[PDB]
Amino acid sequence: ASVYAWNRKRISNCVADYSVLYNSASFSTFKCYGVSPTKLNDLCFTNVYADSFVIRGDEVRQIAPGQTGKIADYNYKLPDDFTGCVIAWNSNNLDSKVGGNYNYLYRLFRKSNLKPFERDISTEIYQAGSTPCNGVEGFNCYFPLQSYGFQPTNGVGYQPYRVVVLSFELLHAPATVCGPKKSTNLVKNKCVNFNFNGLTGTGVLTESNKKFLPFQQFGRDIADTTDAVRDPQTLEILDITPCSFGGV
Amino acid sequence: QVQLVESGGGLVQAGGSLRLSCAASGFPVKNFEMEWYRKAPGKEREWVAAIQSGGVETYYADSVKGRFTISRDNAKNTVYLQMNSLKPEDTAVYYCFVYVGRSYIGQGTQVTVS
Amino acid sequence: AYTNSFTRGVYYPDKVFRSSVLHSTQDLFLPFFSNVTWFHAPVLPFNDGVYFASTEKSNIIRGWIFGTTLDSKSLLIVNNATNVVIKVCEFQFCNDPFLGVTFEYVSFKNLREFVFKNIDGYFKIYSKHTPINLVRDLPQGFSALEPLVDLPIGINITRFQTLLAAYYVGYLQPRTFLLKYNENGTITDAVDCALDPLSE
Ligand SMILES: *[C@@H]1O[C@H](CO)[C@@H](O[C@@H]2O[C@H](CO)[C@@H](O[C@@H]3O[C@H](CO)[C@@H](O)[C@H](O)[C@@H]3O)[C@H](O)[C@H]2NC(C)=O)[C@H](O)[C@H]1NC(C)=O
Repeated sequence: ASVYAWNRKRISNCVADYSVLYNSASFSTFKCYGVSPTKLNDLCFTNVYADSFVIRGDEVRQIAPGQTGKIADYNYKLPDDFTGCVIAWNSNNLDSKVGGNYNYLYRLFRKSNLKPFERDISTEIYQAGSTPCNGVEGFNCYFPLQSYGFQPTNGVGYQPYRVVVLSFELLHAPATVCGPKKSTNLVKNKCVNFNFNGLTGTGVLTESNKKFLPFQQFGRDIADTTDAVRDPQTLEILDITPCSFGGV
Repeated sequence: QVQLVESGGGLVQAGGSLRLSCAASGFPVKNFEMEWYRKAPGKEREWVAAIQSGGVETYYADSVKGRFTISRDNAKNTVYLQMNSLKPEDTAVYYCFVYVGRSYIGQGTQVTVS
Repeated sequence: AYTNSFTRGVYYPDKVFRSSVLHSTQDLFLPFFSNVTWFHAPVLPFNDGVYFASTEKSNIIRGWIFGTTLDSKSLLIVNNATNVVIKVCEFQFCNDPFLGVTFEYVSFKNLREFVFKNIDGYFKIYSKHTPINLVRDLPQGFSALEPLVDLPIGINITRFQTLLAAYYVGYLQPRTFLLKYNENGTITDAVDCALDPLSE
């Protein structure tokens, strides 16, 4: 998508793994604000709306929480205390045709400053003098749709860094897309601590002899001590016994 | 506060040479990237040459490599644009560009090659 | 119209297996021997929860809409021929709303009763199947409603409206139950504590 039409796409209820993105051998000036880039995959947060653009890479450092300029004035603005990540990396081989890739024209003029996270779309030309333009372009019309010069012989500051906006907001909203959570193997017949799917604790973990309905995840008994669990990757039912203790 | 003007235009024939300039005020060109764009009749605006802000690497587009040369002077705060080996495809209106806070577009110069 | 709800509206409050114990709890519950609003086919309010106990031979009723204003100002929980569409979308209905014969999910001789519950931003889906035959009213049998799905919206829903051979609507308010779990892990009997002093 372009800067006039970067959509607020609601990709939800799936997983977008980020650990394959760090080993892409491509990322240049990636900076995840608020939270660290390392723990993006284990802990997640709601409002997982996504955006994309190839911004011209001369002023990537103008995009920051509380930093204005040209890109932060007329393209896309970040508010103070940003939770989320914008990842900038080059796109030299594919977003560069011969003779200039003029498939992404961009807004050069707006009357006011852009609101943070505002997708701006308009047709009308800039108002800078007092005389209105008659449709025919004159000396004070100032046609906002300028062309990025995207040629293969441009340098690294002139070539577009591709940016994706995985914006993170807080609402009364479902946390729909999170990263992957790794799992180890299963230990049996051992006084051991466990980290199952939601529930952790200590005990001796055995094979079962009971059965469940297809909707329970674990089970308790009289006076509510947890003595059962279901494992999620094996489709089996697993029992809990307390560890060996007593007096001497 | 940034004012850009263009000078050094004229009319040449096939096989001529010319020299353009862009005098600047209010910003240093050794801290920002200077670019040049042209505008031919019947065509859209396209980039000609640029100098990076470090001043080390200069770049030219696909049809204008090997013949054109852009150079800068830090003391006069003016960037010079050299024409060599001119063809009638280069008949255009030339502008200099910089992004210092906002973008500033000059009045341009006229270069006619025939 | 109104009719008596003999022993209906019980559900598992959580996903915890319990064997042969008489667990007691208090939650948002349908009272035993209450009167539901029977309609024979209608905006209905939503105080805290609804017990929905419709029967139809083919389920011509497929959609019912939650919201505060029920217009473009908010769920549309609708079924179709092979799927269901649920989404929170500000939408519309005309002066004669009917079906012409932020989520996605893929799904008389029938009695498909459901109960809906409202706490802590969460809305939960409970159901049973009931293959027995009675055309007059809701029957004398007993059934416990198992959970299906949970999803947060954080919206204070005030009323609803169903769309399309009858449906039954009752309401939920907190009292205390006793549940009779069996060996196989299902609820076989229930006691409303505040019904009569024998049950107290
Ligand atoms: C969660 O993931 C695990 C692993 O991806 C799934 O376990 C897999 O289950 C299938 C069916 O039970 C196994 O296929 C069978 O394998 C046996 C011998 O291994 C073979 O005799 C059969 O002919 C058949 O191919 C599969 O091997 C097993 N994978 C692993 C790595 O253990 C599990 O089903 C997933 N759970 C859900 C709910 O999808």
